[PDB]
Amino acid sequence: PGFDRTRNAEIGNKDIKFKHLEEAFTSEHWLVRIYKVKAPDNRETLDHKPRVTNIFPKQKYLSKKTTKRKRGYIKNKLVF
Amino acid sequence: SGPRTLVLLDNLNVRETHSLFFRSLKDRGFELTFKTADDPSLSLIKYGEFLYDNLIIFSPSVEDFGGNINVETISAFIDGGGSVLVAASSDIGDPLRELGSECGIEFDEEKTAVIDHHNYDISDLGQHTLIVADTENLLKAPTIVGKSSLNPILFRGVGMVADPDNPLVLDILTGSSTSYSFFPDKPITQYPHAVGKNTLLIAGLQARNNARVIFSGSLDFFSDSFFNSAVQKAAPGSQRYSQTGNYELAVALSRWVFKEEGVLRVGPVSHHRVGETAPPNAYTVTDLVEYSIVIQQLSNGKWVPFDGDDIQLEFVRIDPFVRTFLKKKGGKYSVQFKLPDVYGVFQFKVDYNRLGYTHLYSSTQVSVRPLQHTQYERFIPSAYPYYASAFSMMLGLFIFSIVFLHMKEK
Repeated sequence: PGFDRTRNAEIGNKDIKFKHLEEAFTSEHWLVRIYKVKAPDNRETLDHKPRVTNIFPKQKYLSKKTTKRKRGYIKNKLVF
Repeated sequence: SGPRTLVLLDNLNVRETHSLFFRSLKDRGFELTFKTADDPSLSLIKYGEFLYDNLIIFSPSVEDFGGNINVETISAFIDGGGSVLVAASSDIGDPLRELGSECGIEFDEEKTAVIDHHNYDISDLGQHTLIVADTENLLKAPTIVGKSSLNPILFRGVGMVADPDNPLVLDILTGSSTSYSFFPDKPITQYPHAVGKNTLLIAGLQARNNARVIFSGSLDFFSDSFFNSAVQKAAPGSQRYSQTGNYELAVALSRWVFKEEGVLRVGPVSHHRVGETAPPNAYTVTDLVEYSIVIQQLSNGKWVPFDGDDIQLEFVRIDPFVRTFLKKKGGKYSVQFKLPDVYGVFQFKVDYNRLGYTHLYSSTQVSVRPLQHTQYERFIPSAYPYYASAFSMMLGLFIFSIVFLHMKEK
């Protein structure tokens, strides 16, 4: 699947993703590739998942959403 | 930002018990639409339009918003130019925590509260969960929290923390000196999250696109009972105050987030040589240059000229060669100076960044070319010999000719 016709050797890193670049143009035989340098990060994010302790069970909720049933869930909602 | 606003309610009766805030908000001139957080007809973009210019979340304890309100959708909404306000009580729910983690502010656990044992109001449930925050530990920027003096405020919410070396985040209201955030029922085993004066109560963000976001961390801060209560710490001898001073702070916060109090705008810039009126192409080296910019501030509903004591101009190539203070004349900040000896492509960066104001940034590119071959100094006095010499020999040659061809032998 991945093969370099010059360096007759299969590439080791099949999947690569960019963080500050994006592909702008790529010629027909992939001879010349032009990338676009994006704008700086809109806002900073946390490097880690927010704090989760083991004192109370997490009990993560399940998606429960189709392309037909688009209705969310609220814990503190008065039932009818 | 436009006046249309969306309110995400929790039980649809919350509007009744938050009536005062919304009546004020409408009186300022916003169009409020109240929906329930789980509503199938709920959406922000429709064919890339952003049909709601402001967003307000007063629905803590949500796990999935109704419709296509993801957390990536609200993130794209903040990246588009909108301004959100989110309030969260002691039942957080996952997507509010995740929105906080997207902006850079980390909420605490879902069952935690800002517990303080020295600053609890008399009107408490015996858990000391209600926390009376003083007006001392505030941000001290009059664009955000208003000009007047405020009475001690009331708070009942989850304590968040923000990165100390974070350039974008703000801290509108930190906790007290002894307040800690941990489960009120369970004993303290781990190190509690945000244990001291780094407990944040109200925390704001001013993004790179100038999108104002406020995390309030307590819904009851905006309530109708806390606008009209009476506050006094339960420590003996403490004074009793008639009004909680919560209303003025809430109004100032609401005005800041929805682009009404502190806004700056950059008008037309103009550079030209001293004595001319049109910008030349390719200034020469060491040429008098005049730079003029107009900055406007949104006062009430109209744009007025800006006061602006400290505003700096940078003339950069890769790193600044000249930095000067712009000076006000007429209605524009204008400065005249000289171009340095180095030739190249130089650009003017006027970047005004302040605590509370918007981020102003205007950079214009200009090329400083060296002297032409005609603009070199000529007929200098120091070289009057050499000139002489050359011409002397010319004269000599001519004389020589008249004496070399018509010479008479003897």
